Amino acid sequence: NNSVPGAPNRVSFAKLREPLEVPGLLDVQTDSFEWLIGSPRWRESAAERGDVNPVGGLEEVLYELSPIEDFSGSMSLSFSDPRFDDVKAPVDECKDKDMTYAAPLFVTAEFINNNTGEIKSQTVFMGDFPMMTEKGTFIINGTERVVVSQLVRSPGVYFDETIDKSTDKTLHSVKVIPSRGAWLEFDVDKRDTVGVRIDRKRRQPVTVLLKALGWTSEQIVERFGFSEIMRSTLEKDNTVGTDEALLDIYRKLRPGEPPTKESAQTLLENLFFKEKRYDLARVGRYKVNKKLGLHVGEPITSSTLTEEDVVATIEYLVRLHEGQTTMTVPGGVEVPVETDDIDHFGNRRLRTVGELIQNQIRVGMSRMERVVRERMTTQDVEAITPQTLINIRPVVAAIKEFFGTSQLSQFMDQNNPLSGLTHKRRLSALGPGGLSRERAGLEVRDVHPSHYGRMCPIETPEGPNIGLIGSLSVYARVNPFGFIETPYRKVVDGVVSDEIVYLTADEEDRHVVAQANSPIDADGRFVEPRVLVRRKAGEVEYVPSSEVDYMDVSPRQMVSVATAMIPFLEHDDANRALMGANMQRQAVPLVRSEAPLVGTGMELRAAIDAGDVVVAEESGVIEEVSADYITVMHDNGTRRTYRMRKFARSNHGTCANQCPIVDAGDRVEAGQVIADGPCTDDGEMALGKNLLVAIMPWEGHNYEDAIILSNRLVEEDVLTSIHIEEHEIDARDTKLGAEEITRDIPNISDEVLADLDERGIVRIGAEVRDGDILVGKVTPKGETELTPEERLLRAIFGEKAREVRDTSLKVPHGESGKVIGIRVFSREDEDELPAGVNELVRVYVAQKRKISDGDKLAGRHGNKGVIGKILPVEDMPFLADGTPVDIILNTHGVPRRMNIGQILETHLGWCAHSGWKVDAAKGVPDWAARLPDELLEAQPNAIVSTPVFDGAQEAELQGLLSCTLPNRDGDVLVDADGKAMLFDGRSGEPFPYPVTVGYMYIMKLHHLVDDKIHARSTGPYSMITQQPLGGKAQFGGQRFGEMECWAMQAYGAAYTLQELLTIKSDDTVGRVKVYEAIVKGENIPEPGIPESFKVLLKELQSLCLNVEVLSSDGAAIEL
Amino acid sequence: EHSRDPVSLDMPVGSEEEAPLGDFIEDAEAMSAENAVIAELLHTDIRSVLATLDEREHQVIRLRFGLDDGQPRTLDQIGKLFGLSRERVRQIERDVMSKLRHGERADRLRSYAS
Amino acid sequence: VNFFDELRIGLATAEDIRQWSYGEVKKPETINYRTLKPEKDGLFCEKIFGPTRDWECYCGKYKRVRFKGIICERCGVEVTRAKVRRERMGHIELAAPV
Amino acid sequence: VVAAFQQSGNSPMGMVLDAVPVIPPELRPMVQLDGGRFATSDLNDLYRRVINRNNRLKRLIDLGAPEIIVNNEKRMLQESVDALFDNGRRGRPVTGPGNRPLKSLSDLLKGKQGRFRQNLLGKRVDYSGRSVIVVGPQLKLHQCGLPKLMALELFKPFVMKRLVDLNHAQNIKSAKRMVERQRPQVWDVLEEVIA
Amino acid sequence: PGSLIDRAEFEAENRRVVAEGGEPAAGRPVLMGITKASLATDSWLSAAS
Ligand SMILES: [Zn+2]
Repeated sequence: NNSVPGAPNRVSFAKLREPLEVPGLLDVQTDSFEWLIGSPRWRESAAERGDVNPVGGLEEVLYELSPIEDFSGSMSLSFSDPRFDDVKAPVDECKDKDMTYAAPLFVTAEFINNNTGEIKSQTVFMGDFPMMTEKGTFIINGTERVVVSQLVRSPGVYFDETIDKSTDKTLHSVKVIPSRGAWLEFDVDKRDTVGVRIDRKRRQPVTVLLKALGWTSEQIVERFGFSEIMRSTLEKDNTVGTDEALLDIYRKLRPGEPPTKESAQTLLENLFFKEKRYDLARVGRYKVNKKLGLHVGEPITSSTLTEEDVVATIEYLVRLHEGQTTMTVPGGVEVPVETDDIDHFGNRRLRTVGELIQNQIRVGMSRMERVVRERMTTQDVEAITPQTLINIRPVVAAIKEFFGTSQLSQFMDQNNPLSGLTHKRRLSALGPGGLSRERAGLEVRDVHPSHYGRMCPIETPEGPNIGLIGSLSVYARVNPFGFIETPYRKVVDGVVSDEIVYLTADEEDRHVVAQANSPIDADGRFVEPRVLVRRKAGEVEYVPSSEVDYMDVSPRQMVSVATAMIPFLEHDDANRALMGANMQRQAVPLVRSEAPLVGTGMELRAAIDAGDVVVAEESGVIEEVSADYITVMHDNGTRRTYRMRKFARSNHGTCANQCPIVDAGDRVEAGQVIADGPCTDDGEMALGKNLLVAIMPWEGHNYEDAIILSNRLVEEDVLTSIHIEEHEIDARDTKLGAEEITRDIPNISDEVLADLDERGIVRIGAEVRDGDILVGKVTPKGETELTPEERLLRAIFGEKAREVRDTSLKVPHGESGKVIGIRVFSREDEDELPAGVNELVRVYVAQKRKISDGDKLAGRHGNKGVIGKILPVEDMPFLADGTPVDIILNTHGVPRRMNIGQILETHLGWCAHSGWKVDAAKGVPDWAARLPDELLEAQPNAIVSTPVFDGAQEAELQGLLSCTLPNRDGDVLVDADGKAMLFDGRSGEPFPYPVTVGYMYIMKLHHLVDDKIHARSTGPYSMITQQPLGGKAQFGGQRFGEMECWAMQAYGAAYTLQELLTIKSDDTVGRVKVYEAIVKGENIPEPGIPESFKVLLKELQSLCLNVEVLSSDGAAIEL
Repeated sequence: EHSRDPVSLDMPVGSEEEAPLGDFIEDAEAMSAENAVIAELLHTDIRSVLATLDEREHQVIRLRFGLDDGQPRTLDQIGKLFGLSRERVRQIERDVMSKLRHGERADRLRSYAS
Repeated sequence: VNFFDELRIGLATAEDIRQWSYGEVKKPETINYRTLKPEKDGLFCEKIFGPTRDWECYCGKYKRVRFKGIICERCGVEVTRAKVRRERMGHIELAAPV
Repeated sequence: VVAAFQQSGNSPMGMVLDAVPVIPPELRPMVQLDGGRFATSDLNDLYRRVINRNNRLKRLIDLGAPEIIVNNEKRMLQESVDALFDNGRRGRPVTGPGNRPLKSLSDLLKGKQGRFRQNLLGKRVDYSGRSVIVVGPQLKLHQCGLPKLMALELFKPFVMKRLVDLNHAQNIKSAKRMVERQRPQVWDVLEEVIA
Repeated sequence: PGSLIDRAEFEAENRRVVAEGGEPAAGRPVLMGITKASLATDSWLSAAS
C-alpha cells in the first residue's frame, strides 16, 4: 500500500487498516501563508470547505482599515484588491547571494474628495514581501528562517469560579478578554456587590452601569426578577439617574474632568462600541455568540461588543449563581451553563504564521495610516494625489523588525530532515503576546484530556521549557478560526462508516468517541457489546456498542511525527519516550546512511515531506544522470534538470549532500524520489546505522551508562561524520584609511605564508591547522612611537616601521581540515555589502570527524551514553562463528529506567537480519494466526516494521526467534530465548552463561567532545569588571559560584578560596605578578584586594553614602 | 555615520538577560602575558646583552639611542657631549652592529624581532 | 596591608562629596568627535579624573615616561598609569539644594 | 527614627544634597564597537541631564527672571537628580529607546543584575576548563585522566618555563611560540611538570 | 520593651545594671525562624545581598 511509487518494500506487523492516509506533514505551515497572501489554491480549498465568504489575509487587513478619512469629512481614501508580482530571484540565488527571498506587492488606492466628488486611483508600491519557499520557510538575508505557531487564549468570555475560605460559598467570577480594548470583570463577592471592573477600577455595582446604558429600572426588576441577590443589589445602589450614573462612571474612569452627559456618552461609545478603539477578532465574536447562543443565524459582520452582549453576560452570571443548568434568551437557542476551562483546546486558539504576519502588517499599516491622515489634514487639497500621500517606510520597517527580532522567527535547525520538519511543526506557547516563564504557573505545563489527537503529549523539551512547547499530532489540522481539528469516522447505527469528519474540542466533548484498537468485524459490526470509550473530560468507561457515536482513525493519532517513529513505543515509559523523541532530533548525518532494520511506517513519509529529498514533479524517463545534476525527459517532450546541492553547510554546522539513486534509461513515475538528502537511504529517513549489540557488563568500561565500541566502527567509517565550519572577515573603511587584503603581511616568515595565494587568501584544498593564517589583511595605523629596542631592531634589519598593523583572520582554536570553498564579495563588482564595507570574504573549512571517546551515542528508546572505550576488534566478544560484537550495553540500566522496548527491538532486529522461515508444512502455528500471510517468510537482512501502538506482540517475537534461518556455516547462533553463547576476547574462554545479542539501531548525537573541551590558563579580560573573559576563540574561564564556595569553606580550605577569587580572578596587578612569578623561579606573591570590592566601594560612595573601612582605633583607611 | 543613536552597553544581549552587552567588551591594554612577560623578559635580556657592549659604547647607546636618559642624542648632540664628530661615530656604530648580529647576541634578539 | 578591623557606612555631607572628588564637572560634553579624546571639564576630562594613556599627557609636553607625580602646568593633568582613571572621582555643584 | 538620629552625633542635613558625585569614567565606559558605532552606559545620559539642568539654573539666576520659571527649572533639576539616583522609585521611568528603562545608578546594586547579587553568584576564574566525563576503571582512587590538549593549555606557564630550562628554547617568546605550535618536544616536559 | 535581644548580651547587660542596684529586666526565651534569625544576626554588607 506504498502511496509513493518507488518506496522500498518493508512488510509490517499491521493488524489494522488505516482509512485515512497521513496528510501533508507541512500542510499547517503552508496553508496559513497561502490564506494570508491569497492564491487560487486557497480560494478553491475554502470553497470546497463550504465557507460562504472566502476572504484573504492581506485584503482583510487592508479592507477593515479602509476607508480612512479626516474628521472634517472633506477627505477620504481607500485601497483594496492586493495582488503580488513575480519573485526577484530563485531561492538558490537568494541564499547564495545573501539576498532576501521576496516579491513586491501592489495595492490600488482610490482617492476621493467629498466636496468636489473626484476620483484618483492608481497602483501603489508597498515594498517587498518575504514570500515563503515550497518547504514552508522564509529565506531572510540568506539564512533559513522558520516561524513557529503560537498558542494563545482565544478572545471571549470565561466564567471563572473560586470558593471562599471562610464563607465556604461559591463565588462566580466572569471575565471578558477582547483582542484589544477594555477588560470587564463581573465578579460576585461575599458582600454581594456585583460590580464591573473596567480597566481595574472600583467594583461599582453592575446595576449602575446597566442603567447608565439606558436600561430602565423596571426592566432590571422584570428581567432579573428570577435573581434574588441581583434584585437586592438593584435595591441597594444609592446613586440614581442616568445623568448621575454617567457622571459617576466618568469620575471613576477619569476623575477631575468636566462631567457632562455628552462627554460621558462619547467616552462610553469610544471605549466599547468604537471599532478602532475596541475590537474583537472574528474568532472572538464567533466564540461569544456560541457561548451565549445569540446572533447565530447570520454571518458575523459587526465585531464589537454590544449592550445585548453585556446584559446576556450578567444574566448568565446570575443564572450560574442560582445554579441553573441552562439559560435561554430571546432570539437564542438553549445552551448549557457551566464554568469554562482555560487550558481546554476549545479555548486556546492557534495563531499560525498567517495570523502573526497579519498582526504585524496591521500594526505597520496603522502606524502608516496615522502619518497619512496627519499629512493629508495639512497638505493642499487641490493638487493632492494618493501617490504623494501613502508612506511605505513604516510598513516595511515593521515587517523587517518582526522577521528579524521577533521571538517567533527562529533559525531553522538543520541537523537532519527530521529536526527541520519538527521545528516547522512546533507549537510554541511563549514569546510576544503570550506567557512568560516566570509569570506562568505550573498548572499550564501539564497535560489535559483535550490534547488527545491535537498536541502530542510525549514530545517536549527536557529543559525548563517543558509543557510550553509541543507539536501537532500526525493527523491534526488547523481550522480557519485557529482551533486544532482531528479526524474521526462516525458510526451511524453501530456500523463504522468509511467517510470521516473533523471535530474540534467542543464538538468532541459534546459527542462520544470510540477507541481504534476496539475490535471490529469485517462487516463493521462491533464484536464486543461494550467498548472502551472517551467522554467529556478525562472520563473513560465501557458503553454499549450502539450509543458510541465516533471512532478514531488509527492508534497513532495521539503521537507527533518524531514520536511516531520509535518502534515498540507502547512498551517504553513516558519520560524515556520523551527523551528518545527529543534525541531523535539531534542525530548527525553520517557519510553513508543506512535504513533501519526495524522501524515504523512513518520513516518514508517523514523523509518525503521533510523536503530534503528531490522528488520528480512529473513522470518521465531519465536521459543522463550525474553526481552534480540529473536531466529527466517528461512524457510531453519537455526536459527538466534538477540541480542537487552537494556538501552545502547546514544551519548548525552539519553537511547536506544529495546523491542520486537512479540509473540512466529508467522510467520514473511521478512523485518518486530521485535523490536522497542527508539522513536518507532510498527515500526513507535513516538517522543512524545498525550495530550488533550485546547486553552485558564488561569489565566496568560500560559502567553507569557508558558505552564500549568495537574499533571496526572507527576503521570502517561506520560512524564517520562530516562537519563544515565557516569563517569570514571584512575590509571596512576607517577614518584613518581603508583596510585592504594583501598577500604581504608585516614581519612574518615566508614559510607561514606559503599557502596564501596572490590575492591573499588560502588556496582551496590546503590543509589548515590551529592558529594558521586564513586570509591576510593590513589595517591602517596612526602614530605610535616605537619602543626603544623595537625601533632599534627596525633600524638594524632595514625593516621599516610598517605602521600598518596585522589583523589577518586566523583559524580559531580547535579547528582543522581542508578549505573546500571560498566566497568573496567586492564592492567594486556592484555587490550589496553593509554600509562602510568594501571587501567581504568567507572561507569554509570542512572537517571529517570519526567517533572517538566522549562522543554521544543513543538509540531510539531514550538511552544515552558516551564512548567509554574503543576496544580493538580482537578484544570484543565474538559469536560462536567469529563475528565480533560492535557494541556492548550495560544491563543494570535497562530495567531500572523501565524502557524494556529496547530489548524487544533488539530481538526483532536480530530476527530481521538473520531472516526467518515459519514452519507451515503442518499448518500455520497458533502464535502465527494473526501474522500477515506475506510475513511468514523473510530473507536474510530483510526490512521489517512495527507501527506504533499496533505491531508485533510478544508472542510474535517468541515465535519468530525460534524459526530464524541458519548461517552459511549451517549453525544457529541465538537460542529460542534470544541469548547466545559468546567467547571472551581477552581470556579466550566462553562466558559461563548465555548473553543477549541482536542488531539495535544506534544514532550519533551532536554533543560531540570536540566542541565541549575547554581550557584557559591566561587570556583576555573584561573591561568594566576586569574578570576573565573572551570569545570561545580564546576560551573563557569557568564559573566559581557560591555553592562552589560553600564546598570550599566546609573543607576548612581557606588559601584556595582566597586565591580562586583574588589572585586569578580580579586582582589587576596580582594577576600580572603571579604570572611573572610562575614564569620565573620565585614564589607566588600574596594576593591583594579584589577589584570587585574596590568597584563596590567606589560605587557605594557615589550614592552619597560615606563608606570607609577602619581599624580598631577608628582611623579611616586608604584603599 | 556621525548621525546614529549609540547602543547603551546596559541593554540585555541574547534576550534572556543572562548578561548585558557591556559585559562582553574586551580591553585594549597590556594583557597578562602579551606585554608583561615579554616586556620584563626583554628588559632582563637587555640588561644581559646591551650590557655586553663596551662601556664607551654602552654610553653611546644610552645617549644617542636612549637607554638610560632617553632622548636619542643625534650624532651632533652626542658629539657635543663627547666632543666627537658626526662621521667617526658612524664607524663605531656599524662595528657594534656587526658585533651584535653574530653569535649568541643575535640568537637572543631574534625572538624579540618577530 | 590587609588589616580591616571594621567597615562602617555613613551619610555623606556636602564637604565629604567635595573631599573625595579631585575636580568639579562644569560642562556636559563627553568626547570630541574629531579627535576621539576627552574634552575640557567634561564628563571624561583628564584634568578631573586622569590620563587616558599611561605615562602620557593631554598636550604631550610631558609625554616621556620619566615624569611621575608632576602635573603638567600647560594643561594641568597628572602623569600616572591609566588605572587611576578608574579610581579618581569628581563632583557636581548643585545650583539649588536637592 | 529620632533617637537613631540623636545617638549619631552627626546632623540630619545629609539628606539634602548640594553636590552630587560622579563615578569614575571606567565604571561607565564609552567604547567604539566594530563598524565604528559608539556605545555608552545610561549613566552618561543621566549625568548629562543633571549637568544641563544645573547649568540652565545658573544661567537663569545670572540673567534673572520671574520666580515662576526659576521655580519650574528648580523642580526640573530636583526631578533629574531623583531620576539619576533611581529610576522608577518614584514616577514614570525615563526611556530613550523602545520605552526601555535606563539602568539608574542605584540599579547597579539592587535587582538581579545588581552588584550584591552578582557577587553572591561568584566570579569567573583562570586556569580552569571543562569536558565530558567517561568512566575509567583502570585508575586508582586518587587519580584522574586529563586530555593532553587540555593539560598543555592549562599548565602553559609551568610547561613553557620547564621547556626553557631544559634548553629546548632560548627564551620565553620562543617557548610560547613552540607551545602554541605544539612541537613534539613539549609532551615530555608536560609529562614531567605534572608529576 | 518587646525587642528581641540575644541571651548573652542581655544577660551581661542585666548583670552590669543589677550590680549597681538597677532593677532586673523580665524576659522569656523565644524562638524565631531562620530568615528572621539570619537578618537579626548579620552584617549590613551581608544583609543587603
Ligand atoms: Zn600637558
